[PDB]
Amino acid sequence: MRILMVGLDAAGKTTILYKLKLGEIVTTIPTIGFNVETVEYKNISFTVWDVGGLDKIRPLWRHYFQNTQGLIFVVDSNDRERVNEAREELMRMLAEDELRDAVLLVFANKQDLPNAMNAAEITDKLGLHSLRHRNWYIQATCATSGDGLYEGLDWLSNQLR
Amino acid sequence: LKQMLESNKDSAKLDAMKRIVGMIAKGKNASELFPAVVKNVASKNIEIKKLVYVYLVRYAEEQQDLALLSISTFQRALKDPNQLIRASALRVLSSIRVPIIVPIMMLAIKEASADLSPYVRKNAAHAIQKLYSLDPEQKEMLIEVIEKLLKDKSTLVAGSVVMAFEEVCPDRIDLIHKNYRKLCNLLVDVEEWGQVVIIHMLTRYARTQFVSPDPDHRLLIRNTKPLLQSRNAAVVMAVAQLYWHISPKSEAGIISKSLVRLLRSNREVQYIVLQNIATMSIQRKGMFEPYLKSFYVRSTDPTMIKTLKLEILTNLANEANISTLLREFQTYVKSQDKQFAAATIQTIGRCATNILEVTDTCLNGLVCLLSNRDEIVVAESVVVIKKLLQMQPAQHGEIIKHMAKLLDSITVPVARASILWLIGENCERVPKIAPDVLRKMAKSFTSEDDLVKLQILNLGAKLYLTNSKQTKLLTQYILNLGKYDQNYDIRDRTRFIRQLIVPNVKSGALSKYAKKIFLAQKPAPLLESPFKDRDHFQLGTLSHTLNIKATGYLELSNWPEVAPDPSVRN
Amino acid sequence: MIKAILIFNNHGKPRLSKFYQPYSEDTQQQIIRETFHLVSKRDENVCNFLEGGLLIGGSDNKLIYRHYATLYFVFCVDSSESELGILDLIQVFVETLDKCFENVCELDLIFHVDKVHNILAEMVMGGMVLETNMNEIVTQIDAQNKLEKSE
Amino acid sequence: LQDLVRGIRNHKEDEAKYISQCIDEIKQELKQDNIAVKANAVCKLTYLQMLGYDISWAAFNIIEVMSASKFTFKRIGYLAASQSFHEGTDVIMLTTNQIRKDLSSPSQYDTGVALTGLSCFVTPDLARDLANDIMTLMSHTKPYIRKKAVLIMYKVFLKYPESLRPAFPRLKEKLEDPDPGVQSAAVNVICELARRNPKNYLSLAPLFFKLMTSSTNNWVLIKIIKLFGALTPLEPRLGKKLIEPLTNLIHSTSAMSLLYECVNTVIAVLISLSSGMPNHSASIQLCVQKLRILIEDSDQNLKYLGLLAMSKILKTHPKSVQSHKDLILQCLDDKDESIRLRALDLLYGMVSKKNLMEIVKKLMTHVDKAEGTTYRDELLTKIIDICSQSNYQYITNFEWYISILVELTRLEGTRHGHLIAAQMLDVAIRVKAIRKFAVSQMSALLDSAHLLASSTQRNGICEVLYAAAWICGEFSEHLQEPHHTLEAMLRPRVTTLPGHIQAVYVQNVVKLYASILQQKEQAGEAEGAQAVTQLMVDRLPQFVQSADLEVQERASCILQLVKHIQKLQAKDVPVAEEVSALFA
Amino acid sequence: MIHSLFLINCSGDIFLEKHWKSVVSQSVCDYFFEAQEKAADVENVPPVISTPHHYLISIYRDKLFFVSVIQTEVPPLFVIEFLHRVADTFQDYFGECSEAAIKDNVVIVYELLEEMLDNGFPLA
Ligand SMILES: Nc1nc2c(ncn2[C@@H]2O[C@H](COP(=O)(O)OP(=O)(O)OP(=O)(O)O)[C@@H](O)[C@H]2O)c(=O)[nH]1
Ligand SMILES: [Mg+2]
Repeated sequence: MRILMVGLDAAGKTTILYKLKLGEIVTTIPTIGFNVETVEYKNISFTVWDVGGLDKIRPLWRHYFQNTQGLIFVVDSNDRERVNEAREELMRMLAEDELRDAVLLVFANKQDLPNAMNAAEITDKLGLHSLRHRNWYIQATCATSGDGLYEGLDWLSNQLR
Repeated sequence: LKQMLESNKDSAKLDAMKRIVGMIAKGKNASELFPAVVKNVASKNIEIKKLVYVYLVRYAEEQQDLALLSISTFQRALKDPNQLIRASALRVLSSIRVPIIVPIMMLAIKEASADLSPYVRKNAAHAIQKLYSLDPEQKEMLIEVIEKLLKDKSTLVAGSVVMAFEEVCPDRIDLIHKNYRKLCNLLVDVEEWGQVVIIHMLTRYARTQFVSPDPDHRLLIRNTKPLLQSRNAAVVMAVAQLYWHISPKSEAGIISKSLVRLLRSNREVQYIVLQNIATMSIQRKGMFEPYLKSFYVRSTDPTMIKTLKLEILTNLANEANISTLLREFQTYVKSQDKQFAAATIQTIGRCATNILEVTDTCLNGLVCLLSNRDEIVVAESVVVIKKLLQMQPAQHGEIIKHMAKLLDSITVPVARASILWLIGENCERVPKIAPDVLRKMAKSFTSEDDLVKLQILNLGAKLYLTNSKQTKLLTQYILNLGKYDQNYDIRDRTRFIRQLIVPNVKSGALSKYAKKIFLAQKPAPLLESPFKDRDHFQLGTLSHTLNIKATGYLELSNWPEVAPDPSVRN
Repeated sequence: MIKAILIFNNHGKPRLSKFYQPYSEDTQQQIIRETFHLVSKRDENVCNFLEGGLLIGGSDNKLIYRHYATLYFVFCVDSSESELGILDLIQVFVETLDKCFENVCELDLIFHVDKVHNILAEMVMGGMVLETNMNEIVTQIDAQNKLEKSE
Repeated sequence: LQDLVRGIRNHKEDEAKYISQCIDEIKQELKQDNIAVKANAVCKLTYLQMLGYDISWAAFNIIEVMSASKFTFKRIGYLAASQSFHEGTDVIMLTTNQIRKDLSSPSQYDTGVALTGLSCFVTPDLARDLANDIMTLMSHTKPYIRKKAVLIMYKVFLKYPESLRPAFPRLKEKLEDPDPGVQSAAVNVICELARRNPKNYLSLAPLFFKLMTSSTNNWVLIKIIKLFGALTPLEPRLGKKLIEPLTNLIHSTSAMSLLYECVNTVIAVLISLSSGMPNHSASIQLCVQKLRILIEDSDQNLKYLGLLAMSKILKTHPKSVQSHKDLILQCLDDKDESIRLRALDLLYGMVSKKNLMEIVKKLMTHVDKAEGTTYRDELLTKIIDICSQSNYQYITNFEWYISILVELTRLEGTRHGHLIAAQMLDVAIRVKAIRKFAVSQMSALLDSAHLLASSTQRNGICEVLYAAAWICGEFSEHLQEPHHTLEAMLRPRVTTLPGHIQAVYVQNVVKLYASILQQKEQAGEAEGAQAVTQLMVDRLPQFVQSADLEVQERASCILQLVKHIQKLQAKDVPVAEEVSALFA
Repeated sequence: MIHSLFLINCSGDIFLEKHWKSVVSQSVCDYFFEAQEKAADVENVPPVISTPHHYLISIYRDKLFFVSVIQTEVPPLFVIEFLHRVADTFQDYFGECSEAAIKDNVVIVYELLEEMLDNGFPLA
């Protein structure tokens, strides 16, 4: 199953990829290109493309839309200043015909931080309830502790199997 | 590339031969691999034989000693029942330049002449001319081989035999004195190249042995007539230039139809016929009078082919059509081809001298040309005008004064030279314009071309002779400037004119005489078309198109007085 | 450094071309054609040192080559390169191709050109030559081939 | 890939349409899920780039291909990526993940393929982002990885010197790499780094000394000695240190190419050391002997390079170059024009008062054997240069010089005919002693001027006729048959020559008139003078009738002069003194 | 008569060389090159060029030059028209007169010039 994992820089995408794959919290730098791993969950294999989110390289996301079956959109739930920018990037992607059948898993990440917006708040900020003809789910997560990750994968595996 | 040469497989040898053929085509030295190729000389493969023999032809003169080592193979190959192999082997042994082989090639050439195959016979003629290029002293048995060969009836051999006879023995006329009738009978069916060669040699024989227009005179003319319509330009050209020298003047005019017809050919062929027509048009102008229009210049032709048409138009110029051509020539003057304009402007000048009636009418057109901006046209206009003012030495003040001021915008040395002479010659006719022009050029003297510097020293001396009152210092300066010049042609002017002018200390009678000789009326220049110089040569040869008696010229004589006995001809 | 690597037959048809300088595709074809015209007209007895054309960065650079069979192996080099060094480098390339392709010919350069690029790579890489001892070159080559056959 | 080659071979004249269809097929294949078909399309794209088609449209597809875990496809991807990416393609920013994965992986072969690909990705940004990893890889356990890595850090030094600043001690330490091939690559890296700023590598000279001494690989030797020649201008003492091991290598050299390269560098070192220490003429002679060994080689490349090197030692020390003699004039016969002209330059360097005779004689044999207007042109030009060098310094028998110029006059079609005429004029005006032989030869030319009229082109033989007719006129007192020469040069054949030639001919006609008139009147032969005047009153009009301007002026003036002088002679006036004074 | 033929491309180099008699170097084309340099274009070259020992008769058609070597006096338009007939033979065999066709079939070219020209004297 082809999964594209995108979101603003610093959201926690690379942390999530390697926590999912390796069961450890890895030290990262801002990803200039992409990382890729295949993760097996409940006997379904997901190839997850973790594509760098620095603004300069966001144009390159489009190179990964083709044949994508699932989108994981990771949000830094503590970053109120950039949550509208996250919404914009999400909606710009969802406008693409190539992705019209893709299912959308939103990870509302960094829930460990005391001022993190919760899943309900992030839902409002991203405008998810307005989406039409879209299979979507939002999951509160803390990538460093692992909390919420398998629940996200439960939904995604159910969508694609 | 040795290995596949001594490799047994014949296909490898054939590939090597093709590749070395390409090698020679690129001009590259493949002589080092000669021994391997000549080791393959005994091949039974016809294609490989041809290729190795071409290799031998190309590299025989390079590896002369090694070829000398392998001659026995060559004499053995001379008996090969294949005619082409025989010819190629004869060529190979001919190409070898050892002074000792000579008798071997004697036996080879006599056998080849005795050979029944016509191809071998013509290549034997080639062999004997090669021998004469090798040894002049063998000319006796060369001549006897020629005698045997000239008896053969075939035209294929006949052409080569005639060419060889011209190459080696131009003087032994009796051999053709026995076979002129055979040659003229065959010339109907002789091949076109043989047509050309036989026609030229028959032209020599007719000039040397026959007298003024004899049934044999008409027999040549009668049989040569159908070739006027031939597709070959050379046949038509040779037939045409034949009639120019042998046919009566009342019958030679017929060929003008074909000569014009030849002008529709490609560039190079029409280039030569234009030389031929231009020369022969001088003596008989009325012959191409009906075809004046076809000689009009088209813009599509390139520079020199256009130039040649103008020269013919000069010859065809006459009082009955001087007006028609002058109008047409003016149209060509403002053509974009500047070089063609230089030819056109000179063209109108010559016919203006030819037709004294139109001297002013052509002159009036010229002065308008002086106002145009093109440097080459104004440069070429003034010199053509200059030729016309000398021939009509009238006080054309209205013409010189326009010309005199025009100098300051002129850069061409020929034109700048042209300005100086007439104003000097007409110093008494424009005394108010001459003094400043010398002053103008005196300051700039060191920058002008050598040819101009010649005339500027002339201008001062003539100005000094007539108006020394106010130009004496200018003459002193212009003389002193040339005293220390670099170029040498001017130095003679400094030595010559000065002595006539300045040193009255040794003023003999001739010193008094300098004023009249410089101010003498200059005679009209007898302008000559560069084709009357070709009247000494037959039409259609290099000596015709190059105007020079180069190595091997087939010179014609004058027309003899009394006919040698035609009874021997039977 | 070497500026460009040029291989073509006697007819001018290219056979190996890898460049270490940024040149456009049309510039690449023009370089190939200029080199072919500059080289192929020369004799077999000519020195193989022809001053380079204008398509390869100026007169400072040089065209140096060797001809084997019907193949010209041209190395575009600067003035700091040893010209006889470049010739023997071409010779090493020729013998390496001979050993690896088992009597190489123009057919292997046509039909195995990626292998030829790889061979060039271990011989010279980034305008700078990597390995030059033929035996160790062949050991690296067939080690890579052992890798290929392994998986 | 092979099917594409077969199709292109089949579609010779239809290459464009077939290639466009194959490009569309490649577009379709590169967006497939399977990496095999897209990598085959990558092979075809590399072949198309070889043919000259834009490969850059599939940069992301190449990135997709190289992302494969299998090396079999990694090699194709990285090859097309080396041939495809450029500084103007930002898609290379998508390569970073795969590049880092293959760079940090411990595998040997994948790392090698990755670094081979990186050999052409060398941009400032990727250098900035991968220098930290390559500097870790510098001391990698495997030697082959180090061998490729040292070249890749060279590329990084090119595109990121901020890591040059610390790596230079690290690369100097790498200069002790135990693996010979890795050491050779490291020497190449450090040497080509030295080629740009050699001042920072003078202290590395002992390291390079040890490298060359311990090297058994002639390649390191050649390149490092070339870099020595490069650094030789900076410190002559280092070259003085080098001269002994270099000479030892020369003695032990079995590779003629290494021999050339090292001896040429040694000549450069001798140039550097000659500045104050002129006692290495023994090493110079050793170099000369080795250059001879090179020059007798039948290999034309070796031969040309030996010629160039001995030209260098010619501009350095001709005293041993002159030993060659035959060794060069034999090479003069070779089929290569460039080698031959360099040899002619060598003879020009070889010119002396004692050998000018023989060398010029052999070059005359060659001009008789010569072929080519550019060839014969430059040949006669440089003959004129060598004989006229330092104003005829090396010439002793000027009679020989005049004769050889006459032999040159046989060279039809030469463009320096004006130069040849200038040379005869110079030798005539400068040397009084040989004016007699000069005027004899030039009158002989005038006698055959009908044959010489075959070249009417400007700057041709007509200039020779110019000079000949002149110095016949100017030096007429030494003529033996003035009447014959005068009649021959009044012949109507001359009317076809170009203008100023005819003008100067008439100018010489009047000079010959003056000389012969003085001669006839001095003995009292009035009737002969009257006859000759009657001749030119019947001859000068054929000049008067011409079309050329200066010809018209000269002919008119001189015709009036001569005729009215005849009128004076009818009065019995000794006009000879006056006409002689006209040109004294 | 025609002892050699030199084909020359548009660039001014020796495109092809063949001989029937004593070989003369490709060098004799240098007079033709000088004539081209003095000529305004490829349509301003005089057909007749003189050399110290030979003579150069040249024609121009189909963007190629046919430079020939002539040693002694034989008629010019003869040589010109034979050169043009040889060019017509190129056109008849190849189908067009071009550099590429001759470069491809040099061997057939030399076969054809051997067939047309025999030891300097054209005859077929
Ligand atoms: N507090 C907290 N920090 C997290 C969490 N997840 C990731 N991070 C930290 O956020 C920072 C950025 O994480 P990355 O995974 O590099 O972010 P990214 O989305 O991959 O960023 P780009 O590579 O630029 O696209 C790192 O310092 C992570 O350790 C989380 O759940 N809680
Ligand atoms: Mg990341």
